[PDB]
Amino acid sequence: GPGGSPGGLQKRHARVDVKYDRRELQRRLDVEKWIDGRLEELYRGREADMPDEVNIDELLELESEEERSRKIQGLLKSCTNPTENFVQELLVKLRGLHK
Repeated sequence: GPGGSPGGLQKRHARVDVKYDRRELQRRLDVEKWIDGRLEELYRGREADMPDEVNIDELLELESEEERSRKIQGLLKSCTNPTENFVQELLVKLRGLHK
């Protein structure tokens, strides 16, 4: 089709709206809200281009949990604060998601 103003196809990589499948179990929907609240507080005056990703299931997609914590640190390694509170509040709030 005609070009001119490219938009709609991938707007950016450091910004995403839907990260998980918040549906059926309202618990997942609480995780998304927690991310908006925690992520908005994890930086507050610091973009750092954000992490290349956020959903560990996209890079890990495994069953072990000890590896999930390493993927979260390497993911937010570019950010400022560590993800120790995110790895805990996220693993304690969900602790499942596609077993």
